[PDB]
Amino acid sequence: MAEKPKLHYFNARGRMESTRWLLAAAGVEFEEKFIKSAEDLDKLRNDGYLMFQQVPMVEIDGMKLVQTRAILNYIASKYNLYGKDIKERALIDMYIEGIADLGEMILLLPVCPPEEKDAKLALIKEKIKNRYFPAFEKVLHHHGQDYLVGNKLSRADIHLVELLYYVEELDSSLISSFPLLKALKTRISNLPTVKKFLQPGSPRKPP
Amino acid sequence: AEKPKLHYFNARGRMESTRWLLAAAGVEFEEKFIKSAEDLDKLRNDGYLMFQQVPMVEIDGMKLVQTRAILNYIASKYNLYGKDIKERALIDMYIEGIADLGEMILLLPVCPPEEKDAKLALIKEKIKNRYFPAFEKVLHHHGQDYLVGNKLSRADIHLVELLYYVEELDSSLISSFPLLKALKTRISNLPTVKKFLQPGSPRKPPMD
Repeated sequence: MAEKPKLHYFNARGRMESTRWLLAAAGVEFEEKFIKSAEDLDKLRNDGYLMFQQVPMVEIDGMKLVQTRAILNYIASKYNLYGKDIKERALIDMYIEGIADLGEMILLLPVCPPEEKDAKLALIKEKIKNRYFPAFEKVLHHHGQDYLVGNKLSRADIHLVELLYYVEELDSSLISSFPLLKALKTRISNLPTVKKFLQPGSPRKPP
Repeated sequence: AEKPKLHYFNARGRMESTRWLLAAAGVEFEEKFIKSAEDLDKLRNDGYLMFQQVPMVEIDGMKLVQTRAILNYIASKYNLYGKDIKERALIDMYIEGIADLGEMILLLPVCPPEEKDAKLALIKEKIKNRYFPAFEKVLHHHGQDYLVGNKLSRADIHLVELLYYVEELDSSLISSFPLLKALKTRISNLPTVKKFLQPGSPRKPPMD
């Protein structure tokens, strides 16, 4: 049915991958429509499906949603992964915008000139070890629960675990002094819908 | 309920959209400005900053960092975030397009004093051929005075703030968009916004 969400993006991770993780974790089946030529982009534009002429775009519930955060916020709410009230959403939002800030740096490394790259990567790795991983370890340490917010699965656990996988590609030792994050990574990775999303053949896009 | 407390530099920066939103909602707030390294160090050493950065807003017993987290909370608390999940989708779509355009403008004075004319020209093209058409199209399709749900929402507030910023950047980009000009005057005459717009308000000055 026109009821499987359709994700429109290039055939890469890029700015669609966190949506791909969130839907998989919510157990939602979806289709992908890949931009592989200028004509794929022109057709979406001409059909009037791109509010600001840009992808990501997700067809969902009769809507043509653009802007990653709008897409993510809607999916999270629809599948009850956005906390139970305004205060839980503020915690989730705080946490995931920190994650998004870090992801944005990693995502913007290739734009750097060939020589800037390593110096900029080294600073990212330092922020992971000294700023971001301590902040999230502290959240889990302080309430003792198996999830970041509300004592249940939320998009914050899913976005964080996604980031732990990307950080592993940078330096597999960055998580080593953070046992609670390692346990979170394992716990979330073993959830049936996520485990299915992580074995080969599933959607999940490569680096 | 005490007044929210806004921790930032004494500048527009990444706190200004929060100032507009609170003022629009008729909410009184305090500001504590960072004017030295000592000010930042104290916030950090006190544990007030999750990721050691500002903006930070003390509100309802939380120490909220990340602009989007701050804005999302305030918008929901004062009924400026639409009436349901699909209205929030439209609002989110709109305001992230606004946020994208604002981020290019904010990141313009970090350009080398040479290739900034190129960046400024790309910005003006996107305003005229991409962003202003998109919002004019939205208003024309439904004819109503507000972006979403015939009701004031953060989307009207964030757009009109951007309209004022575009205007200081270039008086003319709005010329061929009358519904945007119309939205700007209407929102600007709401009592709370009208007050925020007069001199003496917490509205921070530009960066000339």
